[PDB]
Amino acid sequence: RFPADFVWGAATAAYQIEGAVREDGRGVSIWDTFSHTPGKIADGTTGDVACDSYHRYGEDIGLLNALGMNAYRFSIAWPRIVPLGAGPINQAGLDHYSRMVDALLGAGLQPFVTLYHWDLPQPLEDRLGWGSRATATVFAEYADIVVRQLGDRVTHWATLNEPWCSAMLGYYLGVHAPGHTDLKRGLEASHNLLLGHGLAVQAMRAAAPQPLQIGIVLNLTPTYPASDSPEDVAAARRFDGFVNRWFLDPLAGRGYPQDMLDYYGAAAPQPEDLTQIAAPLDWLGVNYYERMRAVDAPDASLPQAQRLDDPDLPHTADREVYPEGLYDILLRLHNDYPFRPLYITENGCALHDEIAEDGGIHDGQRQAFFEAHLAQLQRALAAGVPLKGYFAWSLLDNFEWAMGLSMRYGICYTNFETLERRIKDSGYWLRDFIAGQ
Ligand SMILES: OC[C@H]1CNC[C@@H](O)[C@@H]1O
Ligand code: NA
Repeated sequence: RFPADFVWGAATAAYQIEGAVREDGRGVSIWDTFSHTPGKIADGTTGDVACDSYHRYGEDIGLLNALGMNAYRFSIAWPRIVPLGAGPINQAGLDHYSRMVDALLGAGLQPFVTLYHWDLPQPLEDRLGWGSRATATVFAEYADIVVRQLGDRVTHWATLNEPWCSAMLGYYLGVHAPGHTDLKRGLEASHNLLLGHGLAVQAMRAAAPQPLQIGIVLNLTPTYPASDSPEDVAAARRFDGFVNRWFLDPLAGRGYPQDMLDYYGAAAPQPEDLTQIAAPLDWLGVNYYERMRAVDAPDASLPQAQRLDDPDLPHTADREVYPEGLYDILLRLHNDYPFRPLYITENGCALHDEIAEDGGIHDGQRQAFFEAHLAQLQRALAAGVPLKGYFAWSLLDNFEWAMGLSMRYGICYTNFETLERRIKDSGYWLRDFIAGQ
């Protein structure tokens, strides 16, 4: 059993589900630009329509209610709120989210709002985006405006989702928007994301009409050397630094990890910033999908660490399944780092889901995925980890970034042609598991 007041939710992000990309004054985001660039998305799709949740968030609410959830993690689209990124507000964007928040509260669903889930306004990108310190400042101003208007009703806020992705996939590996490919630009982006976050936490506390519970959401990948050789151990530490400690340590008031500063060398970004980054948080969100079993790869791009596949583990449509990594990473946070309480702000999986002849979606491996990770959460809780909720990624099938509409993570199936949603078997399992609490 979980605590009686445990938060039980599902998660989405605005660009992945909303559609209506030009409606009601919305500006252009980097993902509008990126998905409309030939060859950036695997299947030729965009977020232009997606799940049409701009218009259909009522149906999404109906799903959450049918699942017996008590919370919904979703993001606010910065391009709807300040269409030019730096500039005037768009009250019609704020009013949309206001109505949505009221609909959620009316349904008994607590909103866990993400300010930034990757949809940087394009005019900011045109001035270097996360490569520019001014972007941090104006992110903080956006955070101020949203909290002034919604913070009477929404207490739980996350500044960023997965700054590692925004910086390293967006500016270093080039697979996410805006599609840059330079290490130094990636690392500069990571700094300005973190500064942005810190400036926003301060801004939000000053703007808020009541005390808030502010967090950040990080993807964390527990890393394990494939052997105990100095080479493989070092590769594990480098990957662990590249993904996890690079963000955890400055958030914790510890500066950037020195081993990584040494390794990155001249690519590393340029005390006062560090203080701001460490603005005290009320909680930390963990997004957990996979481990990294690392071998040294001296000829690879930094961090010169490659995955050693294990064919004996299960795999989904896109990842290796390793539930025990969730326990490991939570125990580490609890014992080694100062953030508390913690929320699992995402966990879930992608499969080749189809509507069967009976009308159901028989996604047994996703059911087994939830059951296995929830069992690891019970262990973590038994160890004293201060965990206060769990959000399944995703409420519904959606626009999965560079993989487009083709990679389905929902607990609900989305027919992208009709926009009809249907609960999958794993969604019914969650329903009935949550009810039994
Ligand atoms: O790839 C699965 C998910 C990982 N976390 C961020 C989400 O936007 C994404 O869909
Ligand atoms: Na498989």
